[PDB]
Amino acid sequence: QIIKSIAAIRELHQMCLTSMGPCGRNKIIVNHLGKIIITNDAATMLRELDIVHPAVKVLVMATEQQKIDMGDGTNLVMILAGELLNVSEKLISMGLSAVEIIQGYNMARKFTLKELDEMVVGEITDKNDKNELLKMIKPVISSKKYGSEDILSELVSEAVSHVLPVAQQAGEIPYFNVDSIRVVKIM
Amino acid sequence: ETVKTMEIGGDRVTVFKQEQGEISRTSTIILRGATQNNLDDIERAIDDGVAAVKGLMKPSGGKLLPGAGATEIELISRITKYGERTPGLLQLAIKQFAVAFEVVPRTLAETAGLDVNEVLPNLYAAHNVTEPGAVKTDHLYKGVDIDGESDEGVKDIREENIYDMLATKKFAINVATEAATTVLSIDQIIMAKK
Amino acid sequence: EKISGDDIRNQNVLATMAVANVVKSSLGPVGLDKMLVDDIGDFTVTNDGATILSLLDVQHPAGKILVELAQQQDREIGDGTTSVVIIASELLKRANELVKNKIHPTTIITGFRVALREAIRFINEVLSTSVDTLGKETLINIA
Amino acid sequence: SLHDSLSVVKRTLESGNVVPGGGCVEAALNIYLDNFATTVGSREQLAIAEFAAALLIIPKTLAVNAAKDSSELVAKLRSYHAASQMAKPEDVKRRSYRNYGLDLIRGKIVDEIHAGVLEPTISKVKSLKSALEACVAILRIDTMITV
Amino acid sequence: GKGQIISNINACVAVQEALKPTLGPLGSDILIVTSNQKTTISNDGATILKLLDVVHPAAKTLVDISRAQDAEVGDGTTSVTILAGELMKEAKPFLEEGISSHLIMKGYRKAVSLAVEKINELAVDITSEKSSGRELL
Amino acid sequence: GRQAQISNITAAKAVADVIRTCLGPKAMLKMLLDPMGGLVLTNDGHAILREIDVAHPAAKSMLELSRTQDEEVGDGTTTVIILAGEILAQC
Amino acid sequence: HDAIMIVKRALQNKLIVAGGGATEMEVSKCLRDYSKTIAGKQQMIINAFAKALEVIPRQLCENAGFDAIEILNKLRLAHSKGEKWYGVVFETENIGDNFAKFVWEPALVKINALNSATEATNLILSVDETITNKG
Repeated sequence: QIIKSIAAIRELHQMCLTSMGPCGRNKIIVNHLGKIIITNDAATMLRELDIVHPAVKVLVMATEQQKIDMGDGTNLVMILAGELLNVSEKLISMGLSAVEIIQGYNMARKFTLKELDEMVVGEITDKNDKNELLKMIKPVISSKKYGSEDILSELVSEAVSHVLPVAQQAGEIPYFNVDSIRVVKIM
Repeated sequence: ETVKTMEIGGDRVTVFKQEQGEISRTSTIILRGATQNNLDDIERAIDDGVAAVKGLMKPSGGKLLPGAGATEIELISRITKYGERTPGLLQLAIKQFAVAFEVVPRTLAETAGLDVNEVLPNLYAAHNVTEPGAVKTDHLYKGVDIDGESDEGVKDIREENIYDMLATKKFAINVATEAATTVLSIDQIIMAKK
Repeated sequence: EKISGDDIRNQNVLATMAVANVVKSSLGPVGLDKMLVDDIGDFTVTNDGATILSLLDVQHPAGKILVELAQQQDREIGDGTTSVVIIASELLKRANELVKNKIHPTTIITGFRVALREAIRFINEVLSTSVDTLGKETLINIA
Repeated sequence: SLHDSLSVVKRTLESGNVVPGGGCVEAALNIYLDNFATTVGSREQLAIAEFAAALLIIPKTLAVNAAKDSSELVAKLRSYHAASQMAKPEDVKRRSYRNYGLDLIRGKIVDEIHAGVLEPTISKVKSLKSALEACVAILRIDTMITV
Repeated sequence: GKGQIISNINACVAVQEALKPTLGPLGSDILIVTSNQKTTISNDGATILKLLDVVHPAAKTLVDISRAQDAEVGDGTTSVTILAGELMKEAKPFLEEGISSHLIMKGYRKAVSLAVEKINELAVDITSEKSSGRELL
Repeated sequence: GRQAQISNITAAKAVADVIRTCLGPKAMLKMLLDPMGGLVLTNDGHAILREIDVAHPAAKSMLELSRTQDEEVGDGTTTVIILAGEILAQC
Repeated sequence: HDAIMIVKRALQNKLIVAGGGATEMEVSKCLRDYSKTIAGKQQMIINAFAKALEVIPRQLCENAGFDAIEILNKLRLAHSKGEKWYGVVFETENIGDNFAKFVWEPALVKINALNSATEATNLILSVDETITNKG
């Protein structure tokens, strides 16, 4: 039964494998209102799709953690969580219980999180300069509509600098807000 | 200060803006294009783009790590080192824990039209070298190149100023482990006809 | 039974394609071998494409033509038994798109016959006597 | 074992007419038939264009068993010979070199003259002549009557 | 997977084969009978595609680009669909050989950059010919 | 196509499926059911393989290669098949 | 009045290219020559794009009664040799110069259609799955 739960997620696993990355591809999903909606972000596509499998909803609720608390990683969480089930099939065939499999990931998670502090070479000074914001914003805008990341970088970096108030040596009070930036489109 | 009417996209619309006084925290990004479907993704890309600004605060907002397959391959060498270091039955789960990270560079090679037999052995030889010294040298920044240009191989991802923020990568690992933990912890399900 | 029109033309191409796809794996020295099982249940293992077509059982009028094509190649030279079948089968594959283009088969045959005799003189400019015997030796890499 | 190694060179040099192998014959004829197809016309240009592109299946099949990408080897092979035929009819050459082959062992594009892979022309002429002779007899049958 | 793209190719060809005779001023016209029983005949491809209202997304994409061609320009509504559909047919055999669809998309983009550059060269613009706004026309 | 490569690995695993427990001095006894009503209880690995009727031709190749090793050495017949059988499973 | 309507559409758009298969054949020919540096998997992709550009003059000759098989073989010979301005006559089938007959077509029609056909093609080729919800 543990294999059938992975096969149900495997049906939607290959869809997210082609999402993340600048060369990724987009899937068409027809909305229930009779309107074609296509997007790269998986958190939006998973809401419009009808999923009757409860095991898949676990990754759907885990995807919302990437969409809400963070601004990136919606396509990454579906690829990582989907692969952990495929590599776990080798231990299930050998007769290993799911306890040591889960316990092995918990011991390996603390080893990985400890090394992430040593993986940082450079640090952003948070200058909020127009040229400095282009470094953080460019990779987030990327992996969608490849080739337009150079023009869209100057549009986002200029709008964020306007929202951020001028202050120094104060990190207690938050400044930026998500809803403070509204985007308009006209054909 | 200023209320005017300008033509945006071919139609006359009344614009609401200011200049200096009465500092406001609300901004608007104007977009134009012929295709209606392409304007939806660009609008949603900005919402995901500005959401990364929230992650620039005190909780590890300045730290960064190289992306595009650079970090995922380098972490494999560190995980396999801890496999033989930790005795017991955990050696089987630690080795499979590093192999599960090979899917990220594999999808980048498949979605780019590159061969699976090409990118994978080139990334291992780039991040694994013999250096006569304790301090690591050469370049650990080698990522997965889009290719389709230049000549052959990959290149430093720092040339294009593309990287993954630590707040995004570190928080994604905890979510990925808890997501697969719930599935592996459920050995039985009971459903009904719907 | 009698079958005419484009229905039998497509079956003749797919039949030769099925026979060709079997021998495409044995082309070249790096190619892969195959096993031929008879009604008794025995088999054999060989990498020679000439002995495969002789022992291969295929019922089809054009399939036996490829058998005679392999027998004629062995009596003349003996090398290229797999290559001569793939070249002849590739022309049958590209003839499908010519049918939908409203191209008459005689023009298809005439166009190949003119290109065959014209390519003979093209080889004359290619082929040449043994050379490069001074300042270097090209015979050392043959063996 | 020396007699088996000598028989390769003896049978090759026995015939005074040899051509470079490894895909040099099929790739060279593909370029010559392109310009010749325009000089004839009269509905025969489409037949020559398909007959010229049909010779590229031999190097493409060898690339499959060589693990190398067939789209990389076959497409570049056509461009190397087509660039060498620019100054060929002018009877003058500077950087133009011919005999660009394919090495299945090393998986790279090298000169077959230096590589030592040669096949006689007698096997080349009889191959293309017998292949078409068997292909015409198949195309001439428009009906199958089985009693 | 890759099998869905093949299904989308036949959807564009089915729309193309209907619009193939409609190319040109002397070309054939399509007679469409709506469920309202009102029968109309139109040469231009826009109105032809507007009455169909195909639910299939790939076939509807060719309708959206056809309406924009007739609006901002007004000419080439039929030719833009035939060119986009015929381009799908050339990429059909490429998927059977193992070629990924990404390099196929990026391969055509490189050809457009070289094609547009040649359009301005093939255009006729006279400067040093000592002409005016009349002698040209 | 790729279907014949799957049958080659499956036929090699089906032959090794019988001798899985036949390796080592602790090897257990097998019961071979004959169509005439007879049974063979011998635990010898290479003695059973000669009486096994197989369909796929690759299974006959494993019987011929094991017969050659049986003449040279008395033991290690099931060792080669299990070792070569697990290579195709991992690959 | 007929002469005024001809020069009226030419004044609105100052970018004009030679029609009648002239421009369509030259674009397909240049992509085949420049493909030598495009060699590799990207060569066969553009080479098929040059052949896909020949569907426009095809249907024009088929709908007018002309034979699309013979007109494409005789046009390429006259286009590659001598002058490249030789097009296809729309009245009587024969080789001719559209620049001599003064029959012109605006370039912005083909430029906007070339980018729209390629952009719409990349959207369809990128869809590996299609889900249609009922409602």
